Amino acid sequence: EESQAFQRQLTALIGYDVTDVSNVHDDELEFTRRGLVTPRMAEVASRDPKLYAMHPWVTSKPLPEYLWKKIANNCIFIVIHRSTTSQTIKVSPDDTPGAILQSFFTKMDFVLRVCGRDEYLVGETPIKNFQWVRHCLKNGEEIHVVLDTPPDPALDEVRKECDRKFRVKIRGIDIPVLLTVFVEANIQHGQQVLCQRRTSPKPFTEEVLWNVWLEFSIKIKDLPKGALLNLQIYCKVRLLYYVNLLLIDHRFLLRRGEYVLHMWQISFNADKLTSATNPDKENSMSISILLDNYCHPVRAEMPNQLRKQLEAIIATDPLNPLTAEDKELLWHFRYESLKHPKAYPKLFSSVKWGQQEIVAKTYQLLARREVWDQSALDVGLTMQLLDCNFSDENVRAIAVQKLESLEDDDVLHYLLQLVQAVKFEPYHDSALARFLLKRGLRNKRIGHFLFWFLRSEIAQSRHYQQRFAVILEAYLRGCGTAMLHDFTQQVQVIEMLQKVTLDIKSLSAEKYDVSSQVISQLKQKLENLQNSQLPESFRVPYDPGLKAGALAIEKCKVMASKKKPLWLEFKCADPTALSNETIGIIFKHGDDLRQDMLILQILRIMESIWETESLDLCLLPYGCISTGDKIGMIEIVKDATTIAKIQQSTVGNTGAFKDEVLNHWLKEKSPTEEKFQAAVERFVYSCAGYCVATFVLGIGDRHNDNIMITETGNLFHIDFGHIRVPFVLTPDFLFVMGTSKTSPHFQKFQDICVKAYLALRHHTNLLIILFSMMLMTGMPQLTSKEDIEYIRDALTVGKNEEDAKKYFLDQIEVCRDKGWTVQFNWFLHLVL
Ligand SMILES: NS(=O)(=O)c1ccc(Nc2nccc(-c3cccc(C(=O)N4CCCCC4)c3)n2)cc1
Repeated sequence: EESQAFQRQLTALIGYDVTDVSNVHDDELEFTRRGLVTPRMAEVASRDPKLYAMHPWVTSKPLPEYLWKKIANNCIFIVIHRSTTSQTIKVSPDDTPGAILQSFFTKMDFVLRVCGRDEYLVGETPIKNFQWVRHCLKNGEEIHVVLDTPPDPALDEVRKECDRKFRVKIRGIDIPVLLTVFVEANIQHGQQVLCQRRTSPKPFTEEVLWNVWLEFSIKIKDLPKGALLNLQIYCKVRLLYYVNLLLIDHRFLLRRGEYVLHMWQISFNADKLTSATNPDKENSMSISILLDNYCHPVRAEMPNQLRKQLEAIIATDPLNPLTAEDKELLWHFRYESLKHPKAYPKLFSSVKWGQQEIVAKTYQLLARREVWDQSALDVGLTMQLLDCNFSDENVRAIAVQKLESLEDDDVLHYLLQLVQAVKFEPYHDSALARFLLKRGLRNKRIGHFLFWFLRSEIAQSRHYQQRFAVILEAYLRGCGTAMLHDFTQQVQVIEMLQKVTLDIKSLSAEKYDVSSQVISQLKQKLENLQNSQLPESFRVPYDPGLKAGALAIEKCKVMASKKKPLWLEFKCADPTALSNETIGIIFKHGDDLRQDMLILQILRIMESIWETESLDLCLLPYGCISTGDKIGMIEIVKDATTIAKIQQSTVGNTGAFKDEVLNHWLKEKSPTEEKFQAAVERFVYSCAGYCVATFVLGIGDRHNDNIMITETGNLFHIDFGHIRVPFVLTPDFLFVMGTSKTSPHFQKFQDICVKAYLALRHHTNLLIILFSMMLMTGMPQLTSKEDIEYIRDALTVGKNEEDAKKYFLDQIEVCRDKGWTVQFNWFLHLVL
């Protein structure tokens, strides 16, 4: 009974039971579980036991100019410790950890490990290329390391185990409880409706029947792999219910027989694409159908003017619509289009997918992919082939092929969007799902995040938990025994804190002030938790290098906000840690943290864009992971406060705002004038960073209670769930900058803003694809073409840089012209 016990262990880890068949009409999930064995085993056998155990976090990107500034000597200072003794050593930027190790004995079995972190500076890499080294250089910190024995790879031990038209009979529809109603049947492939048929409208009663065959113009031989039968109910004509059925199964068989499909009720989006059925069989709407159908499935140069029209089509942004003329030209000139990697999304949208001979021709075109294979990886371009507009296996596989060249550093930037893009896959087993599994199995940091990202979707997505649960098991069956124990300890702690979060929430109203009553109750529930249930220690989910110990209960509190988040603090479970600082984690219910995750990740990507142009915009995209429905954890950036709180420390709970208050607060919060000048510099940069980022994302218009600042001048926006001024640049921000006109700080700010804004515009398409993907996968509501179009207008598409500069400076002027108006209107709306 060891085998069942291990499965029982995996089930608690996943947050779902993969061995359950309650909501299946086929064996695709069992087939995927078997399908994923070999990809996992091939990777486990390939991984370096030593490098896997120490997981160096490295990049092959050049040191940015802004970071070379701190090395104007060509020397890097590393503090090598051993108990009370610690010696500073002079190192070259090109020096490898082994070279630093040898020269250490020259001055005075072992490996260098960061103080208070499961972070190792090891392998054939210049130290300047380790992330922690670059983290320290950016935040002027000393590079403190420890001399210790490497971890034992034995801990990572892996446990050994037909020419006729298509038709569908719509029998009827049934709901036990809930007007006119009708059914719409769609043959879909890439959100594209190849064929549509409707039934007659009828009164909406608990059981509505038709028994009418809906014959489609398309032949059974012409149905492409990944084609969906989309069944929708309409009740003003509003969509009310949907469900999908993959017409061709995982084994390439045409779907046959009677189907009783439990439908999703509407509350456009990735949830609308799911082939999963609503698991609630007692209350949901049902659709009964019958599938009868039987089957088993030297060029001429372009003229000067046509080539001009073709290139113009390829130059347009990703959300530019294709005319039938555009599609015809892209298709007729297939072979010329092939020489332009940027044409691939537009060219693949020109393929007549519901024609077997065209598909065959598309596959013919792909067989000779020298130009694609040789192209410089373009993540923006590659992500476009992994969205909702492409169901083709072969087209999606060529995009995955390009992601194979991404280094760990880059996989981490895109991991979240790549886990989400799995929602766009017609089948559970895919090249993308196999790529995600492989990379997670290859690297401990990717794997850690892959665990939490899948777990987040498994906990709350009825539409995708089944598929996502199968991928997580596949990752859990090869990560190793140490990681399996690691995850079990994080899961136990989060499970235990989620319950405490909910019970406290169930003791306090919306904004009804936090009293000693609920505070006593928190410290009581935490005491019972710690004494028995709380394990030894655990890795911090949004910071796997950090290890949290015992709860500092005396420091734990209930925050005064509508939602009642827990403020928790833990001792670092690592003796070698230089600081005597606790780990602060917020546990919250009430906000959809999935949206925040997506926003926070786009910010880290925006930081990476600015880095490739030697810019540091001082963003603070704090750790955040969604653990369930409206619940999750937030990294406490200690010694920070809300902009509204600074205003209320002087004038109280009034919209009556003052300008000098933030500047007063910063000077008052500074230990020396040197540090105060540094803080104004940090403010100018971080303000600019957030003004460009939030403007680009259409999340600029915000209430100051959702804008925070550190005692070190670092501004940072918070609470991104469920979201006039283009951005926040109020009189108090301007006063810190020396204006109330112009200023050397205000002019520096305008310059930083312009530089950052044009740096983002050089990655317009990448930003368009990440944004649309986010709107499609993160928002529970259905998305329109309008919502997606915002970012195109904000990125001043088809505009010169001088015009773009002119544009961003006008946005800065609107914030000056509006002053405190919008902030005051937010206070009247939200505070009252
Ligand atoms: N002095 S204080 O206002 O209690 C305070 C609050 C938070 C932090 N540190 C931090 N560092 C990163 C992200 C977030 C953060 C992000 C999103 C939401 C919240 C939040 O739930 N509150 C509600 C209560 C007031 C503030 C916002 C906090 N906080 C530091 C101090």
